[PDB]
Amino acid sequence: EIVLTQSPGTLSLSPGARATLSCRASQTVRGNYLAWFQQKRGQPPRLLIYLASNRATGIPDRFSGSGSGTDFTLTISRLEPEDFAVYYCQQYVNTPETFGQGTRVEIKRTVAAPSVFIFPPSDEQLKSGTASVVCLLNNFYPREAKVQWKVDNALQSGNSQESVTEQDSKDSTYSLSSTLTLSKADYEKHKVYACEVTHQGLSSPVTKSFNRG
Amino acid sequence: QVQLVQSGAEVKKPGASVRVSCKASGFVTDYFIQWVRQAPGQGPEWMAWINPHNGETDYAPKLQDRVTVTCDTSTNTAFMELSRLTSDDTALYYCGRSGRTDARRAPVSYWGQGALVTVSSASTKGPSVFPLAPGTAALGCLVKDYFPEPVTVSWNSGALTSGVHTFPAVLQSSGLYSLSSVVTVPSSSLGTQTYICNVNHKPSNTKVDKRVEP
Repeated sequence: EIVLTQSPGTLSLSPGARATLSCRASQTVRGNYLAWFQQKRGQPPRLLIYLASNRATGIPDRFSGSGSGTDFTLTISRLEPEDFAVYYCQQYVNTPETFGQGTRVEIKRTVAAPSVFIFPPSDEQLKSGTASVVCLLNNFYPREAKVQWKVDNALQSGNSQESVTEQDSKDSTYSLSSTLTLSKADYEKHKVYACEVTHQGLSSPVTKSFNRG
Repeated sequence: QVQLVQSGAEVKKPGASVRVSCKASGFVTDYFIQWVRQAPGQGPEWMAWINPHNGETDYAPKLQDRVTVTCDTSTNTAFMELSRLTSDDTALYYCGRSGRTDARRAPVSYWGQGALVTVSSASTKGPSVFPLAPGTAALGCLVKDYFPEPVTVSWNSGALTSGVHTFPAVLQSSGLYSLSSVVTVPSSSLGTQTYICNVNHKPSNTKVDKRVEP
């Protein structure tokens, strides 16, 4: 197996900026059969570059592949807002025709603190014997954020899941939803339900709370 | 024009087999057909190529033993069979067209839309939709305990789009998915404007309209 290592994992740049993406092979890619793909949203990969330096049909000239051997580069000379996406390299000469792990290119913007909201479980859900408590972190940058659930100031662990939206196309922010799931039996044992949020835009972690009742 | 139309999404138990099709239209013995899969949140992974003009194949050694690719000239359709499935095989299964079978080697230039294969011991099951009750105010719907992906959420039948965040689903330890959809509105709007989230789970033919009250 030829292993392709892409770096960096994440590149945060301004539209208008130059982007350099690297792909290192664990051995010589014979014939320079190295391709670059772009992937956005929930779409299939789009071919940008073949044979390391050749632009695929209808690919704009701001995209540039170079290198040979074990050392390859995708340059985007001027980032348009449609170029913020994931980029995979792939060698297509040696079986198996391996992909790199991808470089994410995301819009660099100023720091924005999350707005935090907490949602108690509905009576509809409590009727069925489970309590889902939801914490919303809305419209923050950068993506790195931490949620800590607490129940009467006891730290929770192993009973929550979270997911993060894609970078918003209007304000370049992220949002995060965390759910704490308990049995109605365990929920009814405690009063104070709180999510504690750590983010670069907060001077200290902020906590949002309700009392069951 | 050039199209690769794939078969529909599938749910499989562990240990079962799946066969994905890739029906060519607009051109299938003229071009190499390739198979690439992509697990949710992961990168693409190359599986196989076939030369449909002589039936020659190449398979990823990891996932050889379990994978077979074939092509039926008469119906202009290529097939990927993957056997002894586990939840490690849950992915979007793409077919793709690369260069002509008589040309220099080329990468995949045209992609199918992909067939979502979900490998799970859960059964197909529509969601429970619970309100997330509310000067800007946040409100939402929690779309809990459905299988498999995907579900779609709109607000006020697509009248309300501004401020909406519909989050990626999480796979709960139950093997069932859960998703939230939220919207920020003016506080003054509450008790004047009705907010209804419209949930569609195509896989279970389930539509729920849930009104969210203060």
